[PDB]
Amino acid sequence: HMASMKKKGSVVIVGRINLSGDTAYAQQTRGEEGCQETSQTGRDKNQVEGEVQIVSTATQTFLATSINGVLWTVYHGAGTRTIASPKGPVTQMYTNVDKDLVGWQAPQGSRSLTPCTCGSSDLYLVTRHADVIPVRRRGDSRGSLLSPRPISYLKGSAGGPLLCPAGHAVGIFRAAVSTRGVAKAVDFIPVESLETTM
Amino acid sequence: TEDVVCC
Ligand SMILES: [Zn+2]
Repeated sequence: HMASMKKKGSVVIVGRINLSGDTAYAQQTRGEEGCQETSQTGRDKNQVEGEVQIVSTATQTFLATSINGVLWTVYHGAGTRTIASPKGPVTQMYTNVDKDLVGWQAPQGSRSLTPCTCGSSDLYLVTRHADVIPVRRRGDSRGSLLSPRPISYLKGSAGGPLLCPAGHAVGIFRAAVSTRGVAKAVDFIPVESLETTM
Repeated sequence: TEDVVCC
C-alpha cells in the first residue's frame, strides 16, 4: 500500500504571456507529454522568460506572476506543490490558504513586474489567452468588469496580473463575482498583501 | 445570488 503511494506532481511552467511588445500574446513552451514528464521529475531545463507564466498541474492550468522577485500564484491552483526548476523541484517560499496565495523564488531568467505607484483605478486584467480586459477598481480587492463575461472565459486565468495603465502590478487575479455564470466583477490579491506576506 | 467563483 505504501510502495504504491506517490507524491503529487510539481507545478510546471508550460508557457508565458508576452507583454513586452506592442502586442500581448500567449506562447506555449511545453506540450502535454513534456509537461507530464516534468511534473514527475520536477526538473525543468527550459529557460524561463518574462513576468507572467502559464503553469499546469495534472488537473488545472492557470497563471503565475513575478513581483518583487517571487513568482506568485493562487493556492486554489497550486496547493502546496513544488515548482519544477533546472535543479529539481523548488519548495514554496510563501503559502497562505486564507489569502489564496503562494509563491516560489522567481525562476532564473524571469523578470518581475514593478508594483504600481500611480494610484490609478483604471486596471487591466491579463488572461491566459493574452486578452487585456478593462477593470474599474472599486475597493482594496475588487474591481468591476466594464463588459460582462461568462465565468468560463476567466477560468484558467487566476494567478495573472491586474495592471495599471502604465503596466505596473496592482494585484493578482483570483476569482470572479458571478451571477448565473456571468461574471460582473473580479476579486484580486492586492500587491500590498504580497508585500505583507514577504 | 452573487458568489465569488475561483478562477
Ligand atoms: Zn500604476
